[PDB]
Amino acid sequence: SDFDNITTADDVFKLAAQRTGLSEIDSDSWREGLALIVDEVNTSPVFTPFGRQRVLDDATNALGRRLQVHAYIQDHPEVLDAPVERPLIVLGMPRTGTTVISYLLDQDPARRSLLHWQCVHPIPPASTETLRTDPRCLALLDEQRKILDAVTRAKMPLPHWEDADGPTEDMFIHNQDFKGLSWDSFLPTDRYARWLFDEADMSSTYEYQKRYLQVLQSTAPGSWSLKMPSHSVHIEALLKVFPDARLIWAHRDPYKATGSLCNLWRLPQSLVMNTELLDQTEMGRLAMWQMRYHVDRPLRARERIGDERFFHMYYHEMMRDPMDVMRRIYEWADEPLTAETEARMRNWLAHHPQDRFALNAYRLDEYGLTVEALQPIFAEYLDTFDIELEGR
Ligand SMILES: CCCCCCCCCCCCCCCC(=O)O
Repeated sequence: SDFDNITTADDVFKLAAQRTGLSEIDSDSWREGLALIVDEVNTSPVFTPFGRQRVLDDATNALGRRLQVHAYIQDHPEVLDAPVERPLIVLGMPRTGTTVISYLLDQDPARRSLLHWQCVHPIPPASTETLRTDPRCLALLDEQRKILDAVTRAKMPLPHWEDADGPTEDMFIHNQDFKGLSWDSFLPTDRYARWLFDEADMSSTYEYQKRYLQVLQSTAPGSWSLKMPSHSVHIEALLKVFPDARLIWAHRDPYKATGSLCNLWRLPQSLVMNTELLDQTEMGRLAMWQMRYHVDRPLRARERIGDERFFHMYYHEMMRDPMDVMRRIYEWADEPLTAETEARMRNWLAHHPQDRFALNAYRLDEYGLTVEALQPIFAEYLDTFDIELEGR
């Protein structure tokens, strides 16, 4: 299992087949994206020798999951017959501060959420009663606690999980088809991101997500609650696969979210790249380019299908009164918010105080941006949605 002889996407495949002990796969869709990633980790000089191995190791594990899910479905065709109806899906720009709602929806026992451990070890699926106590989940929690090296180091802002097994993004299902925006944050250039947004056919990916969800439902049934910012970008393919999707559009100051995006990228850049070869001023234009797709893709879809197909969740409303937003979400989704559930939601908020709404200078200077430069990108967006800014 070494990345010395990994030159092509097929080599990555062999390793994944080696590790998982499986060799059959559902299609060829995974190859195009993985080939772009591999070509870059091999050729780009910005990568640390370690960084290269890290990216290839993650790709291998991701592809291995794809292999594991395919073997399972073949042995359990019936899972494909059970529908995934009216999934609750949160989309929009990244850095909108949606974390709270994901956890609150997870408090409803009739609703299912995608937990991070299910994006690491999906097969075999667990029962509802054990979604948070399954040994694979516990093991993940323990080796997470088993990396708390007090070696005078802070950490690495991403202990993905929170409490015992929490909601995660569909991004970690999607990257298994190598058509997910997360891979781009591990790449020095924007070739992969431009391919993804302007060329990649996203159908294979969303079709894969549905199968994935059908496998998790088979042992732990319920109505799905999903999230992933770039669902906004790929909203057309999403609708194709989940035509009945109840879309929750998450909003927040676009200027703030943009600078926050650029900042978010620093962590993966520092984990696998020689940061001195990077230009943070150039990261600003990429973030700007990416944000444009995050607002226009869904804006066009909304113009076509109607505002009523969406629920608008504002960051400022989520801070001042989340419980109010929940009741309105439930009314809108026309579903009863039981007292038991409302209590769990309140109990969660009590134990998880949220950062008060505050206004500070965004300052995209650090990334070569200005509100004046971003204004045209979000002009329509800010004009159609009443967003409370956190500027100056
Ligand atoms: C817009 C993000 C949608 C997916 C949400 C799960 C995490 C994906 C990556 C988060 C950063 C999104 C912005 C682009 C980052 C990149 O270029 O990789």
